[PDB]
Amino acid sequence: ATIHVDGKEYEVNGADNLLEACLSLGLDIPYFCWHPALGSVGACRQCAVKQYQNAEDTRGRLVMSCMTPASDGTFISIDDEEAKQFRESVVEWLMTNHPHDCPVCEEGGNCHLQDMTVMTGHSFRRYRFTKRTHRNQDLGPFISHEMNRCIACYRCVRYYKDYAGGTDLGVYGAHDNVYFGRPEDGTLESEFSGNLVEICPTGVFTDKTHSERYNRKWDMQFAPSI
Amino acid sequence: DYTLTRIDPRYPLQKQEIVTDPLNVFMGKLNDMVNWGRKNSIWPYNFGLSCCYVEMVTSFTAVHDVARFGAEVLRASPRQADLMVVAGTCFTKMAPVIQRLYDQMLEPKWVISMGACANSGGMYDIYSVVQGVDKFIPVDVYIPGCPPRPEAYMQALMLLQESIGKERRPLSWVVGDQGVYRANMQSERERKRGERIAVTNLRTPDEI
Amino acid sequence: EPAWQTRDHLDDPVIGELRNRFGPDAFTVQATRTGVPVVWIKREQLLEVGDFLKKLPKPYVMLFDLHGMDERLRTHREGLPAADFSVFYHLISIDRNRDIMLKVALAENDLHVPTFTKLFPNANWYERETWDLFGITFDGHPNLRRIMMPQTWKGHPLRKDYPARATEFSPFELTKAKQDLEMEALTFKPEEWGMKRNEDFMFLNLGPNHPSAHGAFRIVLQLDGEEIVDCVPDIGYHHRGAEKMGERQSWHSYIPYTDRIEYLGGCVNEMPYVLAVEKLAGITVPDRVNVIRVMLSELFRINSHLLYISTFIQDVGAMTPVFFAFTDRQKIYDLVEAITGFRMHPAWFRIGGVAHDLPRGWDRLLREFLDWMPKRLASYEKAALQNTILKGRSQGVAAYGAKEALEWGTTGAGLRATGIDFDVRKARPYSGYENFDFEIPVGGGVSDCYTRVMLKVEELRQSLRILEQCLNNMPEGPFKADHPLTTPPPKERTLQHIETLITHFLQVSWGPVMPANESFQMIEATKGINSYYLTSDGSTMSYRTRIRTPSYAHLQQIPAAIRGSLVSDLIVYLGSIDFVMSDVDR
Amino acid sequence: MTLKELLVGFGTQVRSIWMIGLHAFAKRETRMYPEEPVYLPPRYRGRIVLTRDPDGEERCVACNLCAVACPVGCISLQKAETKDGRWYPEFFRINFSRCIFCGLCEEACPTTAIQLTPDFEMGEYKRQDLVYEKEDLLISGPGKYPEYNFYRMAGMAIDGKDKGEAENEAKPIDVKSLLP
Ligand SMILES: CCCCCCCCCCCCCCCCCC(=O)OC[C@H](COP(=O)(O)OCCN)OC(=O)CCCCCCCCCCCCCCCCC
Ligand code: SF4
Ligand code: SF4
Ligand code: SF4
Ligand code: SF4
Ligand code: SF4
Ligand code: FES
Repeated sequence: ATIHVDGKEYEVNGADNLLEACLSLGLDIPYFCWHPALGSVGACRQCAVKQYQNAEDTRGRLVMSCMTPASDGTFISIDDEEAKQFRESVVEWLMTNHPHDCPVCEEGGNCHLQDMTVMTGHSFRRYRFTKRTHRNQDLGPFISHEMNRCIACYRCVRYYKDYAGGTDLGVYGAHDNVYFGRPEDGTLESEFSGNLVEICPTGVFTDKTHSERYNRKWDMQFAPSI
Repeated sequence: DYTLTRIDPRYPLQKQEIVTDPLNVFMGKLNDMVNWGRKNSIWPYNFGLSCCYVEMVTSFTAVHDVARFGAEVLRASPRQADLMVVAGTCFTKMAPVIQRLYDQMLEPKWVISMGACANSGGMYDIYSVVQGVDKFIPVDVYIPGCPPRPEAYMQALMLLQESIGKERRPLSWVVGDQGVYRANMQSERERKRGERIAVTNLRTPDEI
Repeated sequence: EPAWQTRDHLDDPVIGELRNRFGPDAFTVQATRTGVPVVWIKREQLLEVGDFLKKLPKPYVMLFDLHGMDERLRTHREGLPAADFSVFYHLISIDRNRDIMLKVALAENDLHVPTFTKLFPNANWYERETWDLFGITFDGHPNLRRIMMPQTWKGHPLRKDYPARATEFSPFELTKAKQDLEMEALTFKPEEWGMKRNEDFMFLNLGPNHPSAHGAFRIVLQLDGEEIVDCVPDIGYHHRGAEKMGERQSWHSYIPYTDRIEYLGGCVNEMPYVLAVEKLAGITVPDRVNVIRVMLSELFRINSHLLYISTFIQDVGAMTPVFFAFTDRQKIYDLVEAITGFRMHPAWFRIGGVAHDLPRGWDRLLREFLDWMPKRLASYEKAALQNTILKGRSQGVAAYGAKEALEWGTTGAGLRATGIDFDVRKARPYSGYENFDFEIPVGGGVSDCYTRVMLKVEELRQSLRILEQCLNNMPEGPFKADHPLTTPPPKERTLQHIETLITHFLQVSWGPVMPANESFQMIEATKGINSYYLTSDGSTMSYRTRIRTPSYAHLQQIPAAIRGSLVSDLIVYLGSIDFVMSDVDR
Repeated sequence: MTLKELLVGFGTQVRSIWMIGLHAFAKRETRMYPEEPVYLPPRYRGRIVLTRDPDGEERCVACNLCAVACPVGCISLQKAETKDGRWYPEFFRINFSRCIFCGLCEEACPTTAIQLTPDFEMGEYKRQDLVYEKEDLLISGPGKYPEYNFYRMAGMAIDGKDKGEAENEAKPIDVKSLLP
């Protein structure tokens, strides 16, 4: 399959979607709700690009790269002004209800939402109204819960229910009061519930065992081990 | 509350041991007179290394007037100098030169590290910098700063004077004990912790 | 089109001339944000291209810079020839007011280039440094020895596989054998330095301990009686590894290291680095930022010139103007402490602006300094600078013309005392210097010590005029740009907005992400032309930081100008250059 | 040499002597440290302290931004948590023999806890005594920022501040609420 990103030709796999194909080529498209192991759902509306019908097209249309197949002879633009403005607007909408929590958050410096806020170029706040809040739940000894930081990307429920097969985590509520967690306070029963600390792009699910003696990612001495 | 040092030529070539203060009342008065004369006339070696030397010669100028302490003669020869101010970075090419100049100085001699470079290497944790001048020569006073302001150099001069004024050295090289006794004085951090912790309000940085 | 845009500069007439002379396939034109035409020339055509540029109708007469780059770790090398290492040559034509950057690609095994010294004599020290730090051999060099590190040093420090920090190495142990071995290495031998020695040529040692404010360094002198028949400066005693730290610190955290490049310059040293990083980031700073940075640059320029004039007068033999000039420096320091919070290394410029706004009451202190300075300057002239003993010590001592200044890369007052009107603030204006009315003083054609000192007095007066214009016209507006890459963001929005807090959090911890590009900024420093050449590989750290300083050129010009003079003439020439050893070694 | 040159030089030497004499008849420019205290501007970059909130608690949330923004790397700290859930430094040490007093840590602090105060008198006899622990840095007041509190801005719930009690925050709405 042949795609044209910003006037440059690329050879990709036609069975892949545009987001994973463009990330495999080294291009940067912001995304929240898509995971390679979980598939595409088109929820966060962050991976928007501008697709053109043919080569001699100027208008185009905003499509979602996770929901669009990378078929042969595709014409898309990432650095288009309208696509960049829409991605910055999506980051801004996610940032309207976000708590001022980065210094006291275990995801700080390891946060996908921080990286995508910086990548979209959104650094000026003009929202002046209140932010929604959520109470937290006790999820056991391993996972720490902080629902104020959620961006409603549905990664946790998709992984935990579709992939891991767990039963006790779900999404509850409505329009902007979506809650992600257990129906009641208790320990998460899945044997693979600890992957929520890497699945969640925010600091809603955090490593409590690490949060006891917490240090940032840049301060860690890492090794490859078994 | 004293340390005993004797030298006999890795650097530094000295061994120190914690010893009780030995201190006739005439010998004591002679010792205080010698210490007073040594501390009220301290001739620094005019040694230029880096920007900290620019601050040191700023301290020597008219708006600061380090001459008031009797520390202005500023000898160009290490034989005539009492104090070595390492005012700058200890570069690896300059470190044997510093060691040679310190060896060419004569007793009694004192060392002031001026700046973060001379203290520990400072911001220059790099291949061509010795991480502090205390790696190879013994230091009496340390000044944090990059650079210290000239009055910080004067404050270290006062600290050195107070350290000299209660140290014991032989009056003559034929009579007495020839080891050098230095006072184990209270650290300035623990002394100023009482007046530093109690600070509550400071002027806001939006004004002059 | 903004001034930071990526340009290939194919409209430059030098590109068309090179196309007509060497052919279209002979070289590759690279589009950069440096503002200069970058041409990748093949190695065997390098001397031909140098001769062609030297014999143009408006020739490229000055080798501005010559250094190397390790391209092994560089991932974003799109549109570039294949290379493990590279050597770049920055050449300036003053008549065209243009400049060109030639680049020679080298493989890892064949690290040899033909030498450039037959065209430009400053290539001697530039190629010695390139060999010292990168291991690139230059065939035909008169003496290719190390110039920064000692001769008994293993490895080349600026290679990417060389560990940067001292804590990586063993801690410094000074034993008796080590002290003897390093004292043996610093001993001078006539044959190794290319002295080329009559039964009367004695040898003189000047340093390395130096009783002056401008660093510590050595000069070895060949003497016939009192006449200097030959001399070669020994430098590297003040090497701080600032470029390796440029590869080791992030974009924001490197600014204190940019401060200590020329430690009498301060914000003047901060200016080209932040300008080049803003070119990399695509940031156009507002006008208030430009006026603030011009004001602080001129304040530190007056500070440096005051120290230089005082040190020159002290080296002549009058010891009172150093006291009064340091009092004037204390007045400048009062204003600088009020604005930035520090005296000599403020580290106050930022990517996108300045660290804080101007404090309330800065105009008052600037008024006191502007009222204080000119009477003190006139007293300095009447007391010491018009003294006939000082004139006899200074006039006609170590004099050179326009050709010797051009061939050695001398800039600043030494170049402009030869009659060449070339200031960066008027030829290639930066940071809104085109909005200020000031004059560029020039000499008659001969660069004496006295002519350079009087020229620096004239630039002190012109900087006072620029400071008066800054005081009268300072715009009301932001002290930081509204770009997303302004590092750090404005503090109050960081303290109450989550997106601004995220931007600040990632910019001060991991660093700001400059996209992969090359940028260049040259400014008129307090001692000449200071330039930053910054190569970014798309990361939060600089891939390459090249700092060109004029003191390197002036210390290299010393043996050509002091030859056949006295030792006291050498002392006066050292006092009248306006150098520092941090600028030389860095 | 010329006789006119000799006379002009003699007159210039006399003029220099005269000017230095009138400079002797001038006012002393010396600031008499230490009897005259040294004036410092409020934003002077001297001794580093950790400050407290107006409520009296220490402002540092142990977020390690100052340690990573330090170009020397002379700040070391460890996060600890109280039972209510607030973050604080378990310890906090600054190697002042390494610190270049550049103010980058204060610029990077999102709680205005770490500050550089107008104090330069920091001389020491031993280099081990230049390592200032949290006992030597935490002062009794707010310092240069008298009213800023980070925990009034944060979304995390601590003692005396539950969910929705922060600035620009609404009360939490349960998913079981009857309102649409
Ligand atoms: C071994 C030594 C042999 C030589 C000396 C023999 C004994 C002295 C014989 C008389 C000397 C007269 C000298 C000439 C006086 C008039 C000209 C003059 O002053 O020239 C010097 C200088 C010229 O000006 P210029 O350098 O061009 O600066 C630009 C400003 N127009 O103008 C100036 O600098 C300004 C005016 C300065 C005037 C200075 C005083 C002149 C008279 C001195 C008399 C004796 C004083 C003795 C000391 C008294 C104080 C302690
Ligand atoms: S989840 Fe990310 S953006 Fe939200 S408070 Fe934590 S670090 Fe900040
Ligand atoms: S809790 Fe995390 S993974 Fe789940 S929807 Fe919210 S942001 Fe996504
Ligand atoms: S401590 Fe700072 S001011 Fe002093 S020599 Fe080092 S770099 Fe210069
Ligand atoms: S002032 Fe600079 S060197 Fe000192 S602790 Fe803060 S960031 Fe580090
Ligand atoms: S940046 Fe401020 S709040 Fe964060 S660890 Fe440092 S002093 Fe504490
Ligand atoms: S990643 Fe495509 S819409 Fe979320």
